Amino acid sequence: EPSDKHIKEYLNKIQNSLSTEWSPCSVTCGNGIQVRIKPGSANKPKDELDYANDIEKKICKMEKCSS
Amino acid sequence: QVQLQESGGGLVQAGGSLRLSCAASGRTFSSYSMGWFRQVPGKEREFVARITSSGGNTDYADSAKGRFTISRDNAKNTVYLQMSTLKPEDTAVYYCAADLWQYGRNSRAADYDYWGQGTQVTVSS
Repeated sequence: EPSDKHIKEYLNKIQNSLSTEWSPCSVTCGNGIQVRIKPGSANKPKDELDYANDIEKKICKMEKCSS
Repeated sequence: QVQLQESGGGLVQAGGSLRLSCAASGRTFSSYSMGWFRQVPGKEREFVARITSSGGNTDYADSAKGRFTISRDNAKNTVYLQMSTLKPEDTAVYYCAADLWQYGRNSRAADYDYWGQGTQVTVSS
C-alpha cells in the first residue's frame, strides 16, 4: 500500500489543486493514491478540511515500475 | 523523521495555568503540522490542539477551545501548549505529535506520524 508519508506528501504537493474531482494517480508506475474533497464538504474553506472526514483517498494501480 | 521531547509538566492548583513545550531534533520541524494530545489510564490519547506547518493555523478540541493556546517557534524547533483555567479533569499525560500533512485539520492519534514521550500534568483541587 501507499504509505501515510506518500499520501501526505502528495496532498502537500497538490493542495492548491485539491477539488471534489479525483486527482490523477500520484504515481506513474506501481501503486499510488488518488485524493479528492468529499463532495458534501465542497463548501468548507480548504484549511478547515479534516484529513479523515473531508479528504477521500483510494489506491490507484499503474503498470509495474522498472528495476 | 524527527524526534520529539515534551517538558513542562507538573503539579498545578485548580484554576491555574501551565505552559508545556515540545522540542524537535533535526532541521525539518517547520514542515510538520504539530498536535497536542492527552491520555488518561484505560483510554487512548485524545486530541487537544493542532497547528499547521503551512500558515500556522490552529484548531482546538472542545475541551480546549478558549482555554488553551497552541503556538510554535520554528527557529527554536519548538511547539507550545499554553493552558489556563486548569481543572482536575485535565490531569493526564500530554503528548506532542508531528504530522506530515501541512494543511487543514487532524484530530485522530492514528493519523499523526511521530510521537513524543509525554509529560505528566497533575491538577489538584
